[PDB]
Amino acid sequence: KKRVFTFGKGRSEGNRDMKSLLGGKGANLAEMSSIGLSVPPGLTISTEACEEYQQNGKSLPPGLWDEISEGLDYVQKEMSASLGDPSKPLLLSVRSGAAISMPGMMDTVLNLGLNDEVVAGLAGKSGARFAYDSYRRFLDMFGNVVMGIPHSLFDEKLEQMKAEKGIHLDTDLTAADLKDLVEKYKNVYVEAKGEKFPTDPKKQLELAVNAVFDSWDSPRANKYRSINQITGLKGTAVNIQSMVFGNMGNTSGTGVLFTRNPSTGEKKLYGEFLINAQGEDVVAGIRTPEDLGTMETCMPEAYKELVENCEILERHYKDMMDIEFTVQENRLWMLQCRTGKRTGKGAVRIAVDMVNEGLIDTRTAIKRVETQHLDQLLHPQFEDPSAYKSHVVATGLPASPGAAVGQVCFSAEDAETWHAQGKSAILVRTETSPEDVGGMHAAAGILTARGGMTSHAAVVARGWGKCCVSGCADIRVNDDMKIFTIGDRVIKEGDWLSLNGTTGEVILGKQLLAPPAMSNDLEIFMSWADQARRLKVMANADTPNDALTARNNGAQGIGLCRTEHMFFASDERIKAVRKMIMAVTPEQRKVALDLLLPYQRSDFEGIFRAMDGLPVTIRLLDPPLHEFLKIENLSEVNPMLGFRGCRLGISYPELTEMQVRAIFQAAVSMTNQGVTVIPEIMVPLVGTPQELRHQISVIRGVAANVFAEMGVTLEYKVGTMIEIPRAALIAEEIGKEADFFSFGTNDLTQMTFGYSRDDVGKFLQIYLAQGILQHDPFEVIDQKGVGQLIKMATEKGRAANPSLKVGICGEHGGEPSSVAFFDGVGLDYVSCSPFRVPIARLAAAQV
Amino acid sequence: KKRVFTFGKGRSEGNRDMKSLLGGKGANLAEMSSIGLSVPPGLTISTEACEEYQQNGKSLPPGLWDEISEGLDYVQKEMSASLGDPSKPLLLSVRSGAAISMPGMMDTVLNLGLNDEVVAGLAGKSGARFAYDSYRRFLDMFGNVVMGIPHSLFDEKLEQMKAEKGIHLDTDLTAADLKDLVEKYKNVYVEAKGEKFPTDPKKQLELAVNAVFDSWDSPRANKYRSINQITGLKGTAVNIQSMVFGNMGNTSGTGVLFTRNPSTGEKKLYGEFLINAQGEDVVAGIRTPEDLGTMETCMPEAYKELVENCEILERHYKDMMDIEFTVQENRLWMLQCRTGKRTGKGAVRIAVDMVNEGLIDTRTAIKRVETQHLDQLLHPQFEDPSAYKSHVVATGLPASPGAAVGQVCFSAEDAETWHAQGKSAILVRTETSPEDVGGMHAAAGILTARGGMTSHAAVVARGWGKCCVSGCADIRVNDDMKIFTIGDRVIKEGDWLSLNGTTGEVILGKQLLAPPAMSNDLEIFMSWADQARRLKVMANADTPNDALTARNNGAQGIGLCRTEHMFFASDERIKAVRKMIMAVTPEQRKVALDLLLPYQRSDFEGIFRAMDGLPVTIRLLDPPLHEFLIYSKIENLSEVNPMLGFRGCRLGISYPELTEMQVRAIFQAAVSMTNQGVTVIPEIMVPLVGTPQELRHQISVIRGVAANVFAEMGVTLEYKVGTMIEIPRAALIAEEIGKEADFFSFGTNDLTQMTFGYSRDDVGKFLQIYLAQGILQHDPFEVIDQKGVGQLIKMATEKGRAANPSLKVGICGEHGGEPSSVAFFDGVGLDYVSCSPFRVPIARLAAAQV
Ligand SMILES: Nc1ncnc2c1ncn2[C@@H]1O[C@H](COP(=O)(O)OP(=O)(O)O)[C@@H](O)[C@H]1O
Ligand SMILES: Nc1ncnc2c1ncn2[C@@H]1O[C@H](COP(=O)(O)OP(=O)(O)O)[C@@H](O)[C@H]1O
Ligand SMILES: [Mg+2]
Ligand SMILES: [Mg+2]
Ligand SMILES: [Mg+2]
Ligand SMILES: [Mg+2]
Repeated sequence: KKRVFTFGKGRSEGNRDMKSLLGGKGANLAEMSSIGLSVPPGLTISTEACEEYQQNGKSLPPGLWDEISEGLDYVQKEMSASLGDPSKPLLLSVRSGAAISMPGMMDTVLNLGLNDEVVAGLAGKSGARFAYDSYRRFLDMFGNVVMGIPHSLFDEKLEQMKAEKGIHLDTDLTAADLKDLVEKYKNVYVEAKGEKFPTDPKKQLELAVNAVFDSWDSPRANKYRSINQITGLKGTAVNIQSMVFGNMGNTSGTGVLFTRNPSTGEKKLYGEFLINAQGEDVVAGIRTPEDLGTMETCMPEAYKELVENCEILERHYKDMMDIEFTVQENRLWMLQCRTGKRTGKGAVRIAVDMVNEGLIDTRTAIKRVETQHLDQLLHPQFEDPSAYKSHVVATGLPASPGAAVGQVCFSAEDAETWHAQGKSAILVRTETSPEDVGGMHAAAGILTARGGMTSHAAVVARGWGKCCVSGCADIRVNDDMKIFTIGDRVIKEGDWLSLNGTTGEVILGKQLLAPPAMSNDLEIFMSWADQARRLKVMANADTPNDALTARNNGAQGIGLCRTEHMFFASDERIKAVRKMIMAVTPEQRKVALDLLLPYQRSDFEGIFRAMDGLPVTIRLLDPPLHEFLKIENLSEVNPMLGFRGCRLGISYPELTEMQVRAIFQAAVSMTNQGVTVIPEIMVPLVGTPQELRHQISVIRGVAANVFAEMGVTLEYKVGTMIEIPRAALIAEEIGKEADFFSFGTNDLTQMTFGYSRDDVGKFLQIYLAQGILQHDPFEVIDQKGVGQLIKMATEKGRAANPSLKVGICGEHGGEPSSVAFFDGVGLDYVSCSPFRVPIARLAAAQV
Repeated sequence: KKRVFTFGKGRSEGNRDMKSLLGGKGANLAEMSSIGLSVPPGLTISTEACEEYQQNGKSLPPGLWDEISEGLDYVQKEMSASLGDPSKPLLLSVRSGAAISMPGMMDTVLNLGLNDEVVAGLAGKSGARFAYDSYRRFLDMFGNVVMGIPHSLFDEKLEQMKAEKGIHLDTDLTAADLKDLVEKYKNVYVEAKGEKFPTDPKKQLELAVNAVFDSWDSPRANKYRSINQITGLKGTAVNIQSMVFGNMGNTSGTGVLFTRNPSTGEKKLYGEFLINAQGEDVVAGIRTPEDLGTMETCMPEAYKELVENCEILERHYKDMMDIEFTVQENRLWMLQCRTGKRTGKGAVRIAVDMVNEGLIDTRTAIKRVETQHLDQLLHPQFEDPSAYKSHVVATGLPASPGAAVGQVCFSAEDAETWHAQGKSAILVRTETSPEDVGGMHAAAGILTARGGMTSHAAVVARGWGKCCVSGCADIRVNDDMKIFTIGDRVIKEGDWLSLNGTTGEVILGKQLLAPPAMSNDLEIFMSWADQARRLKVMANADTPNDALTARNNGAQGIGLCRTEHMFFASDERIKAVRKMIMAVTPEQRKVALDLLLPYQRSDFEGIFRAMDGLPVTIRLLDPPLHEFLIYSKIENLSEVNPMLGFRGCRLGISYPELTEMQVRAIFQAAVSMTNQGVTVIPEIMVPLVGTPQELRHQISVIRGVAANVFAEMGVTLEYKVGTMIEIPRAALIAEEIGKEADFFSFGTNDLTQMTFGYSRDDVGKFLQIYLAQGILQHDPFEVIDQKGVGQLIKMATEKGRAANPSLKVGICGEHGGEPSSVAFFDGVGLDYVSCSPFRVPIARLAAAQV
C-alpha cells in the first residue's frame, strides 16, 4: 500500500489521527500542514516500512526508495531546489518518531545534503559563516548519529582549534576558521572508522533512513519496550523534511514553548528562544536562551505570527500545546507540536478555564485531568501545627514537602512488609540506595541523616510527592539494635513518628492529618465529577477522625469499619484485649468480652456521630488472635488462613454476641439524638452459606434482645465480605441469605493467585521484569482471573436477590483501571482510604 | 393413603424394596412371607404414620386404628385366635424398624396381650409354667419398654423370691411360684409410677405403638441422626406380629445364624441356639447357647427346614444372610433376615465364591466388597523380618497386629500436626486416654508402656487396624524431656522407630514395609476390578522401594515423584542441601547445584529401574527452602505464610539454576537407563502455575536443558512437560495454559487450601466444630468438595481439553484414595488418579465401582 506521505503548503496526505503509521510527530506535522501553518515541507515513511525493514533482514523494500524519490520530487518542487545542486541546494533533516514518545530512537540529523560543492554555493547565496557552520554541524551530527562516532572526537577538534588559535567562544570563529574545522571534522571520519565521509547526498539520506530504522531495534529502545510492557508498536516513522535555518544571523533562532504555563495553568505563552542556533540548542544548556518577551521586541513579525499560530493550535487541538519552532530571517516556521505535559495544579486550571472559554465541555475536562494530576493536590497537611510544635525532637532538611505519620522501620524489606500488612511505615535510614526504592515507595515518609536537597531520598521522594526529611545529622541510626538516638533519647522499631517534610521537623508519635484541597477550580472540577459518576464512593474509616475526615472528602458512607482497629485506644483497650486473647475456660472468656462493651460502644458512638445520615458498614472481628503480642496454642503456620474471621466467631460465638450488641446499643443510643443511623453488619471470610446463616442467627438473636432496651425502630442489613474464592463459586446460595456483598480483593487476590503479600517480595519484582505479571495484582485488579470471580459472584448474587447491594472495600478502590472495571461489572460502590476518596471520585467519573 | 401392610402365609402386601415405608425389618418380613417361608403373621404400620404422629401432636391419624384392626382381623383369621379371648388367645409382639438400622428405637415387647383371664386360658391350653413365665416376661418387658420402669425393679422381685424361697436357678420355680411373681411384678407398676398395669390388650397395643413412635424422637436417635448427617428418613415402622413361643418346653427355642462364616467366608452355617427361651436370650449372655450341630440332632425336622430356608434365602437375596429364628415345639419360624455384616476377608471370599457358584456376576461382586473391607487386607508387613531381628530393643504386648515405621512423638497434638505435615508418626506415651484418640488416628503406630491386651490403645487400635504395642514395661517415658529410655539407651523425639504389633517388638530406625496381599480370591477379585475400571491408577512414589512396592500393587506408573523427598537419604544429601539452602551470590549458588547431579541422577535411576515401561511423572522442587533444619541467612528465609511464599516454580523462575540442575538430572538418568533396554517415558511437572507465562518460562528452560542434555548421546527420548493445577486462577485461565502444556495434574491439597481459605495445619481450632454443626458435610482434605473445588476441576478440565485434545489430565492429591472423590473424577472424565502406594488398591477398587 502507500508508505510515503508528503506534507507541504496547505496540503498533507495524513492527519493527526494516523499516529500508528506516522507517529505523533509525522501525524502532527501533517495536521499542521493541513491547518495552514508555515511548516517546512517533507515526507514521512510509514512505520510499516520500518516493520518490513526489520523483517526482510535490514533492507529497503523494492518500491520504497522510488516512492521516497516521488515524495522528494514533491519537496524539491515546492522548495524550488534539488538535493546536491550547488546552484539551488535543498538541505534536509531526518527525524524519528513513533506513535508513543520513547527513548532509543535515532536523534535527528540536521543539515543533511552537504559537501564541498554545495557549501561553496550555499556560502555564495546565504553567507559564508552560516554555510561552513552548518557543514560543521552536519559532519558532527551525521557522524555521531548515523556513523556511531562519539561526539567527543568532534568537540576535541573544536577545542583544539580554540587552543591553537587562542579563540575563546564559538561566536569568535571566522568563516575560514570554520572552513578549516570542516576539514578537521572530515579527518575524524578516517581516524575513527577508516572510511571517508559520504559526499553523495543520496547515500547520506539512505544511511540516515537505515539508521532510524536500526534505532527501533536499539538496545536502549528494546530495554524501554521490555520494561514498560509496551507492545503493538511495530516500528517508527521517518520524517524527511526541508531545512529552515535558525543560524543564518541574529534575525533567526530556535525556540520552544507551552501555550500556557504548565505549572500554574496561566494563559500566557511559556517558552524559551535562542538566537542564531539550530534545533535542540535551546535545551542543550551550553548557551543561555532568552524568554519570549525578548523575542517580542527583537523579532516582532515572527512573534505576532507565533501568537497567531498558537491561538490557532489551541483552537484546533482544543488543548494546551507543547511546540517547537524555528525562525529564519524573521520568518517563523513550525516544526513540532503535541499536547503539553503539565502539573496537577495546571491541569485542573487549564481544564476549568477551557470550559469557561467554551473550548471543551465537562466530559472532556474530566478526561483531561489524570488521577496522577489529582494525586499531586491531595498531599496531606497537619491539622494544627502548634499542637506538635512541642514534640519536635529533631529538625533536618525539608527534602520533599508533605506530612507523614507512621511507625519506625529500618529497612525497605520491612517497609514493603508493613505496607502489605496495612501499617503506615516511616523508613528511617542513614542514607538510601536504589536497592531501597521499592520499600521507599511503600513508606509514608522517609527520614535520612545524610545527604542534602539533592540526596537520593530527596530526589526520589520529590518525584513521588512523598514526605522526606534529609540530612538530619543529629540522628544516629543503628540497624543492628533496631533503634536510632537523638542525643540521649532512644527510638525503637515500631514506635510512632511524624515528619513535616515542608519544615523538616521530626515529631514524636501520631499526629492529626488533614486534606488541604482548597482550590476553587478544583472544587468546581470535583463538582463535575460527582455529577458524572454513577458509582458511589464509601470510605474505610475506623477512628472517628477518619470518619469526619472521609466525609469531608465527599464520601457517601463507610464501606468498611474494622473492629480490630478499635483496640488502638489506650492502656484500657490494649491491655484488655490481652484478656480475651489469653482466655481459657469460656467463663474466663466471657469476663473479658462483657467487660468491653463501653470500651467499644463509645468508640462506635464516635463513628456514628461523624457519619450521621449515611450508611456505615461495620465488619466483625477479622484477624487472628496471635497478633496482639497459652501463646503456643495460638501460634499458626499460615495465619492468613488460620483461626480467623467468622471462623473465630462461630467457634467462640460470644465475640460476635459482644460486638453485635455494641453496634446495636450504640445505634439506639445515637439514634435518640436525631442522628440518622443506617448500620450494616458484615461477616468476614464466608466460604460456606451455613457460616453466614450461623452469624445471621447470632445477629438476629442479639438484635432482638437489644431491641428490648427500648423501641426497636432501627431497621438494619447484614451481609458478607466476599474474600474466599469458594464464596464466588457458590454465591447463589449466599445471596439469598445476604443483604449486601462486599469484595475483599486483598484476600481474594491472595487466595486466587496463591500469593502471601508479605512473602511476595522474593519473586514479585522479578515477575514484573520478565513480563510474567503485567501489573501488581495487589494495586491493580486482575480482570482475567480475580475479575471472573467478581463477575460470577455479582451475577449469581443479583440473580438470587434483586435488591442486593454489591460493593468493594479492598485497596483496589483507588486504582482507576480497577474502578473502571467495577463499573463494568456493575457494582454499586467502591470503598477506599479517606485520602484516596477523591481519586476514586475522579476514577468513577472518567467512565 | 395406605399405611398398614399385612404379611402371612404365602402372601404379603409389601416387598424387600419398600424399606422407606416399612423399614428393613418389615420389608424383609414381607419378602420372606412372599417367598413362602414360615413367618409369623403380622402387619406393618408405615413410617408415614410415624411422621404424621410426630407432627400432629403425638396422636394417631384418623383412619389408622381402624386400618390396624383390619390387619389384625387378617392375623386373627390366620392364627384362629382373637386378641383378649381366653379361649383362643392371640399374643403379639411390637417391633420397631426404620429404613436404616439405628439406635434409640424402642426395644421389642414380646408376649403382649396378657392379663389374668388370658393367662388362665393360655395355661389351660399350652401349660401353666409356660403361661405364667410368658406373663412374667410381658410385665417386665412392657413396663420396661413402654412404661419407662427400669428392668432392675422386676429383676429384684425375682431375686427376692429366690431368696425368700431358697431357690437358686430360674428352672426351680413352679407354676404357682411364677403365678406369685406375676403379682409382685404387677405391684412394681404401682410402686414405680403410681398406676396399675393396663389389663386391656387394645390399650396395651396402643401404648406400645405410641411408644415406638415416640422412640423416633428419642435423644439417642436424634443424636445418631445429627452425628451421622442422616436426613430425609421421616419415621420408623411398627411391626405387630403374632407370637411364636420358644419357651413352651425343651422342643422349642430361639436362635441366630449367619448363612456363612462372617470372619472367614466359609460356606457353613454360623449360629447359636438356646433351648426354652425367647427372643434375644441367645445373645444376652446369661444362659450359654449351644451351636447348630446340637440342634441338628435334638431338633432334626426344624434343622432340615432351617437349612432349606437358608438355601432359599441365599438364592433369593443372592447374599450371605443374618437370620433370627424361633422354634415352637419342633416347628421352625423365621423372624428376621438381612444381609449379614462381615469382615474384609469374609467379604472377598463370599464375593468370589458366589461368583463361582453363579449366584452373582462380577459387576455385583465389585459393588459388594466395600473399600473399608479392602482396607482390612492392605495392612503393611515388614519386607524381611530377619533383617530387624537384631535391632529389637524392647518387646511388649502385641496389642493390635501390624507394622509401623515413623518418627517418635510424645503427644496427640504432634501426631495430628505431623500427619497433616506429611510425616509418619509413632505415638509413644505411658498410657492413652480418649483425649488422645484424634492423634491416635493420625499416628502410624502406637506404643504404650502400660495396660494389657484390653487397654485403651489396644482396643482402639484393633478397631482401626493400626499397629500397637501395649504394656512394654521396660520403657521409661519422659514427656517433659521428650525422650524415653530402654535400660541405658535413650531415644529422643523425631528419631526413627519401628514397631511390630504382631509380635510386640520395638525396633530401631526405619525398616522396609511391604504389602501382604496374597489371597488367591483377592487376586481374582482385583483382576475383576482392573477389567471393569476405566480410570487409570498411578502412584506417589519417591524412594525406589516405594516405586517397586507401588508397581507390585498394580500401579500403572508414577503420577507424582517429589524431588524434595530425594534429599531425605543420607549424610551426602542432607548436608549438601544446606549448601543450596544457604546460597547467597549465584557463584556461591552454582557450587551447590552443580555438585549435586550425581546426588540426584542415581536417586532418579532407582525410580526408572523399578518403573521401566510405565510413565514416571516427576515434579520440580515444590516446597520452600525454610524446612531443612546464619543470622543473616535464616531471617531472609522466614516467611509469614510458607504455603504461599517463595515456593514451587516461583523459586525456579527466580533462581533458574535449580530447574537447570534437576531437569538435567532427570534427562541424563533417562538416557543412561534407556541404553539398558529399559523403556523410559519421563514427564516433567511444574508446580504452582498461576500464569501461563510462568509455565512458558519453565518450558523454555526445560526445552533448553533438554537439547543441551541430548548432546551427551542420542536425542531419541521423546518427553512431556506439564503443570500441576494447584492455584484457583490456573483453573480460571486454563484455556491459555493447556495450549502450552502436555498434561494437567490437580494438586487438590493446595487447591482445597486456597479455594476454601484453609491452612490444614491450622484448621484444628474450628474444623471439628464445623463438622458438629453441619457446616461442612465432610472433611475437605479427605473428601473432595464437588460444589466448589469441583467446579474448578470441571472448568480447568473442560478448558484444557478444549484447548488441547491430546491433553492427559490426572490428579496426584490425597483425594486419589477416597472412593467418593474417585467417583467424582470419573464423572469429570479424568485419565488417572495418583495416590499413596498402599492406597493403590483402594483406588483400583474405587475406580471400578462406577
Ligand atoms: N527540517 C528542519 N528544519 C529546521 N529545524 C529542524 C528540522 N527538523 C528538525 N528540526 C529541529 O531540530 C531539533 C531536532 O528535532 P527532533 O529530533 O524532531 O525533536 P525530538 O526531540 O522530539 O526528537 C528540534 O529543535 C527541531 O525543531
Ligand atoms: N412375634 C414374635 N414371636 C417370636 N419372637 C419374636 C417375635 N417378634 C420378635 N421376636 C424375637 O424377639 C426379639 C426381638 O427382636 P427385634 O429386636 O424385634 O429385632 P432387631 O433388634 O434385630 O432390630 C428377637 O429375638 C426376635 O427374633
Ligand atoms: Mg523535537
Ligand atoms: Mg480479610
Ligand atoms: Mg432382632
Ligand atoms: Mg503442592
